[PDB]
Amino acid sequence: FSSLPSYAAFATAQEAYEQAVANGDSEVVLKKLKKSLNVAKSEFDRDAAMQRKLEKMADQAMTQMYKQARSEDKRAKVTSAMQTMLFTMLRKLDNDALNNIINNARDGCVPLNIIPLTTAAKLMVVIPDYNTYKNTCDGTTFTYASALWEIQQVVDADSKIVQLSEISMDNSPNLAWPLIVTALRA
Amino acid sequence: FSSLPSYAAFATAQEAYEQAVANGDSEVVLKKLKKSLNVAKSEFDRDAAMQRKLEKMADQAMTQMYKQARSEDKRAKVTSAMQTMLFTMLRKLDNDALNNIINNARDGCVPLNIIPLTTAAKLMVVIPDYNTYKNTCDGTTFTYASALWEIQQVVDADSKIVQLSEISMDNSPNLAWPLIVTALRAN
Amino acid sequence: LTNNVAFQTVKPGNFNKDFYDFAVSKGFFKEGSSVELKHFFFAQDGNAAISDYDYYRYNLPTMCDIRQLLFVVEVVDKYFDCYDGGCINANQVIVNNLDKSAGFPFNKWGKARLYYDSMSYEDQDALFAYTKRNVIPTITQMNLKYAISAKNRARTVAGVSICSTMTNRQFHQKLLKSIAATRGATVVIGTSKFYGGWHNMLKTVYSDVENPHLMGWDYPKCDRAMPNMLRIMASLVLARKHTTCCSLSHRFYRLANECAQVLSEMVMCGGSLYVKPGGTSSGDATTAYANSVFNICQAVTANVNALLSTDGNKIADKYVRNLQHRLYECLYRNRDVDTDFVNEFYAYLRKHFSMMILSDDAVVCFNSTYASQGLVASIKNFKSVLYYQNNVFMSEAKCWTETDLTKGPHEFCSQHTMLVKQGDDYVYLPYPDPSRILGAGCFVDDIVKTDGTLMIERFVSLAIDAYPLTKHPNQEYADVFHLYLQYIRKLHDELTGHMLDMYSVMLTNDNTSRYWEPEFYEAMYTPHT
Amino acid sequence: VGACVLCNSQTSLRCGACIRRPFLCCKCCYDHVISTSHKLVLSVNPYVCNAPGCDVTDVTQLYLGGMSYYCKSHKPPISFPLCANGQVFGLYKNTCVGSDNVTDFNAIATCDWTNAGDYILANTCTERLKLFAAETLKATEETFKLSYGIATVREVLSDRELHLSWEVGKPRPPLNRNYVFTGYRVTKNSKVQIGEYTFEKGAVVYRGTTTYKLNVGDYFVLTSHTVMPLSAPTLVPQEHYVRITGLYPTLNISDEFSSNVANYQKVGMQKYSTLQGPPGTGKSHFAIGLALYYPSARIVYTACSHAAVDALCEKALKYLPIDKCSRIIPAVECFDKFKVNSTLEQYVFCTVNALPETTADIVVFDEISMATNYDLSVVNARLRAKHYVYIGDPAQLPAPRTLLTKGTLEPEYFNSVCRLMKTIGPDMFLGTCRRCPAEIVDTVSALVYDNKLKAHKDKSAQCFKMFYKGVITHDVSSAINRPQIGVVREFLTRNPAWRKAVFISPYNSQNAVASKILGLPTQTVDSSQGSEYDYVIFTQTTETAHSCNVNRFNVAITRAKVGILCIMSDRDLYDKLQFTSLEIP
Amino acid sequence: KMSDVKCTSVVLLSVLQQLRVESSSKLWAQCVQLHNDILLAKDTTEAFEKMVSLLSVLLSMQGAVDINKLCE
RNA sequence: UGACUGCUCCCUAGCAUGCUACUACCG
RNA sequence: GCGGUAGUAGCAUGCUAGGGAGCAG
Ligand SMILES: [Zn+2]
Ligand SMILES: [Zn+2]
Ligand SMILES: [Zn+2]
Ligand SMILES: [Zn+2]
Repeated sequence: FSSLPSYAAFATAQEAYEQAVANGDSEVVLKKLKKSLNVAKSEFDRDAAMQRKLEKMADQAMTQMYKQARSEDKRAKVTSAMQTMLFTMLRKLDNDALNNIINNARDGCVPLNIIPLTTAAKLMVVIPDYNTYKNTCDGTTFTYASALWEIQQVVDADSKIVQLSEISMDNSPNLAWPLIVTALRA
Repeated sequence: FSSLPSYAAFATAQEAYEQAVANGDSEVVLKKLKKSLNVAKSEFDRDAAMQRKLEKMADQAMTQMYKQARSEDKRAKVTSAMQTMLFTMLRKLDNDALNNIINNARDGCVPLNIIPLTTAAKLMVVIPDYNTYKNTCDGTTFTYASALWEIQQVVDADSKIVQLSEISMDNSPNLAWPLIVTALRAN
Repeated sequence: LTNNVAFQTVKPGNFNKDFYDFAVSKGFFKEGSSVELKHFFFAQDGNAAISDYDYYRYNLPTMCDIRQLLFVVEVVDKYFDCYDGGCINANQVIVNNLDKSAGFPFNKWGKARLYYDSMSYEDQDALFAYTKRNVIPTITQMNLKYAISAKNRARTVAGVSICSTMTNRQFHQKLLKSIAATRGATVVIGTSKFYGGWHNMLKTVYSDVENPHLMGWDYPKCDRAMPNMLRIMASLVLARKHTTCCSLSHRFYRLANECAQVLSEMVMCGGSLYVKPGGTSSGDATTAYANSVFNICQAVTANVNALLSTDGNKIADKYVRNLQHRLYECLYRNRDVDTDFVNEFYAYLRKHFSMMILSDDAVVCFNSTYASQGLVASIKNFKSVLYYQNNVFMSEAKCWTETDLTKGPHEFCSQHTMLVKQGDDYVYLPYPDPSRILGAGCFVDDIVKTDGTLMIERFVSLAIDAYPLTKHPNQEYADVFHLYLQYIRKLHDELTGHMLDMYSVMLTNDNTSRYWEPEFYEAMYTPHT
Repeated sequence: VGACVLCNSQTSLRCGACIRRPFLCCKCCYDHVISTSHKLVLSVNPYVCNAPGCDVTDVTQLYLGGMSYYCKSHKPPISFPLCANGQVFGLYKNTCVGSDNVTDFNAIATCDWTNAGDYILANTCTERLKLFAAETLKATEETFKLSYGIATVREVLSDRELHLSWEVGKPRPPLNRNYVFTGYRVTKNSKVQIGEYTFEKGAVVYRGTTTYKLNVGDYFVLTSHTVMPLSAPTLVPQEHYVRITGLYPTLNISDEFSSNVANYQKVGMQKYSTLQGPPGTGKSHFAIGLALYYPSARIVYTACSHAAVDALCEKALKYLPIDKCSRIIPAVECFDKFKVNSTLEQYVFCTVNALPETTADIVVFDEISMATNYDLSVVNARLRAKHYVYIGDPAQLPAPRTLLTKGTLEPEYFNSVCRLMKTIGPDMFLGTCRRCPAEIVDTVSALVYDNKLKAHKDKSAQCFKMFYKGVITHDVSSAINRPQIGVVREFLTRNPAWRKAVFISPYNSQNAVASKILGLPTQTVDSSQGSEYDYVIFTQTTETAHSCNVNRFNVAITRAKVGILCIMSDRDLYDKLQFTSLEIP
Repeated sequence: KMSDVKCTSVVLLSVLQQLRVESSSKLWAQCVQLHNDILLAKDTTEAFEKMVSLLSVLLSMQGAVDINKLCE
């Protein structure tokens, strides 16, 4: 508004008009600087309204560019954003079964198939070391997804079937440890 | 804008205004000078309103012409694409059996539903379960639509080639089940 | 068409974690709250498009009562009398969203914009005149709908070819625009629910009913089970306006194009062709209006069956008894149209069975003391008519009945009605299910709609749709609109914050302070457009 | 939307008229637009008049209009120039820094990469500008080499004999091993596995390490690769700590060298350590000594070829156990003699051609001199570590010039970091000479190595020099000299005991001609590392200054084991070499 | 809680679809069934069991790094 | 791969109409 | 000192075009 030559001319004309009116002037001398004031006012109110429109349109265009950039960066990082959102919501759920399976997948065993909810279907997991084997398995029972799974078959990474009471602390480092314990829901 | 005769008139009006300001001429001379510049502004108002409108109209007409040319180019491209599609699908018609059934018609006219049912060299069967598989596509060859079809490829919804030995009662839950068996016409 | 079957799946909805967290921050989705998320983007597996296309098995070859159908047609034509229609040239055709798909195989090369640009007005006129003396079978592509819904069943819309749609536009669009330009008519297509339009619609429904009750019904598998006879009747009623622009051969060949393109065409579900047994290909140029005339036909048939399946000795009123006698005469005794009795029965229906018809969604203000006496179809005549003339069983649990008119229709266009006092008088405002708006906010179909800052006008429109919830006696319903206002304020404040972080200053002139204010949305439901 | 190239300011503006579309903030992008012909800049959407059928791209003529950008002839009444107030309109138009130093960018953007000034500016500029210049140089090279058609071969001939033609007006591509053709043959539809070929003078002879099969209808072409952007500069910031904490000191050291561990410990605590070591001359010994002294530091070994590092591989097993030796090959194939199916290992082997994602603790930049800023940046970005040590010497090897026409690269100005490495001198000593005697070590020390190398043994007087004139006559890019070959034959005939060496020549023409008389293979002196033998003979033929620089053949100079003859066609090495002149018939 | 588990099912099926689970017809059909049943469930026990079953699909694959995504 | 129709918001552009604003022509 | 006619520009209204989005059947 006040950063244009039009504003300087308008201010000069306004000051001259105010001085002429306050000091005292005839009709002609005042009308001269009022006709020279109205042209300046028309040129300044048009210029500042154009500047107002330009400022608003520039802000809208930068907002639109921000919207497009955010859209592209959300459409190109969606794979990571959705996973992070899912895990934040999962830890917000603080569900015992969900937390159990998430911690197991983080550290130790991951399911080899979709875990069932019926008491007839079976489950296959991948226990990679003795720590998770001892923490989860206890005798013929396998604790997983906040549920008791009855162990039915334990097979190592070399497709070698092994018994139940054979893997312990000292005998652990003699078999292919990425084993696949098959258990049935109780 | 920059090459109109009103520019010289405006320059002369400004020169006369400077001469009157320096000399201090009478009010009548100033009024006559204003009546010249101000109606030269009338002439230039028209040169900036009719000529500027003509420029906008010319730009609009050029834009419409560009859009029409692009539309005609799109029409040519779509015409070529459709013509090539028709010509490349006609060549797969196997016009031997097609003419055999067309010439056998009363007036060369047949329903569309029978052309693939009589003159198609490849049959695709989509089967939702093994119970429908054993009824329809049993073995390496089967009969359908009054013709004998021999299987050349079986795939699942994953588009993975699945062998005929894998289609079993006990092996059914281990296969994605819309099974798509493709067969060839026998003779 | 291809060597392998194409299995199209439906993706799950894109979550709006920001909006959901803001809602639960405002005390939403509490355990036991009357408002809970019921609308979701239900996902579908590979064999879902074909599974939904198999619902056309409910379309059976149905022979209609021809002496009854020929009178129901006249009554429906009397319903479609105030409108005007006829052929329009290619230059007079209005097409909204020219960037929509164009059936098969035209979708391989471009949208409808290409085929409305590649064809000059003379080309389109020649194509349309070709259909007046030829039949062009077309391929209709079956497309899985990706939208939020409260039902896990896959939704499918019919993608009709540009050849069929372009000609059906030139044949029907004049009548369709006339229908969607008329206010106070039985068909309320084109009548806005905003600016008091919902109140105007409901007041026109309550025209002159002496003992008024509100009654809405449901057509199970409407687009899938509609008999081919009723679809042909719908197209002929829509073709009743072509008395001058078309010859009898032209009208018949246009009907044949309709039947070969949108009634028994080759469907392209998956990547292979199928035969459509019948029903409404609910993607054609006349889907809403054909469904409207079908709905009016079903209502008129139900009224006729109520009148005829009534003991005329026990009909106390001497006018209704004579009306039933002349109804039987005009059905099974009179062979030509009795325009006098057609007008009389149409007036009787308007006086006692006033309807509000959209595409298979309807609200009827019916004379309750007449439907009790069997002088008007209450709900059981509708059930019987659907059973014997639509091959579906209309469950009465899908059909509401409101005996008090101060509370409007229980559900029309998925919008409930409550009588609110805006200004100094009482008006009916259409408020939707709060779960629907909450799900629209929470579940969105693009990832870019997961941050509202990107599309703030989306939540502005949702709050426009959710404003009449503010007047609802249940506080959580009003809390939905208040939550949307607060979320719009949050979105604007975060957009300004992000812009300030990207500038050294912030936007000074906003004028956006009306979006988080009830005044902008109240004006959307006040009778001043 | 990223940091600016010339100003490191957040920006969403890419200079469209440039090659790699660099990120430029508003002020510097405006400077680039007004000071060059790069009148096109990109954004979330390109800066172009969106009115249909318009062809203006100049930002000066482009004005912001409605929801898109227009021009004066197509602007709405509400018009807003894009480039004004010294900055082009865009995002981060207020949070901008800019830079007065835009002349270098405007000069390098419009250069054809054919003048030495471009190389000088690339070597002397900011790190971001240097990386951008390297990326654009690679893009220009791959666009000039792909600026021709597909070389079609219509006939099949005998082994090592193919008549390969050129395009219409296409100049002759480099016949040496500088460009290794890596195409993809098309059987009918798909382009896959043409194989690996190496064009050499026969008439094209291919030397395939492993067997390959050729299809019917295949063609030989030079398919370009994907020029990835550059992130890391040549050098990382340097810092020195105060105390040795958190480490695992071992008790085993190499006792052969007693004056190097005291500085290797500092290398383990200091960032950079420059040593004056010629390639394959005590360079491998430092790595083995560090591995023995510091088995807990993670060391990654890289080389430009497997043949040169084969000597290192053969000795690693004799020095280190098989278990610790591992090679994580990116899973376009090589041998499998190393360990397999073991992700978790300390020492891992790889090649600079294919460097997978990895991390370490100590880095040995083997052959850091023969790698341009593009290669140095690729290794510095694709690999990251906690401690970084730069093993190399500025006076080791000059980079080969491809498109240079005027000007010769100065030996001191190979890299900007190498300029600092040679300013104060090495801070460590390697006083154990298990290599060439003082015949060549002393001569090279008094010349370039600042007389710092150690002379334990005396000069056995096993090096000789010959003075000759020769005749210069080009054929395509080299020369053939009959009298030189005649003199070589006359010398080797009376003493055939020296005819047991693989001849190495900078020009392949001499050995190509002599293959019909002697049968020795042609081995280029640039990549002759890894092959060593007792008897060695050298010949540079011509006397031009661009080939007789101070240290270019230093790779094969120190590859001798008992002594190497020096035939200097120039007068410079006559005064520099302290040897005895011998008669030549 | 119930709305929470339904939204978690939505995001979980989103990440599964992003992981090309739909390339396996049986696996994608099972995931779709579980996701749709969670949204149609009325109690937070059946819904949570189906949520565990659906999450087992994500944990069954090696395409997602479980340690990195657990930043807490 | 992305249908037909209807209603509503927001931004921009150009054009029709109500003003407002001043210079002078004309009596 | 006169009615202006005009004019051409801030302001308002409308009509059209283009883009983004929301709900409904
Ligand atoms: Zn007509
Ligand atoms: Zn910059
Ligand atoms: Zn540039
Ligand atoms: Zn333009």
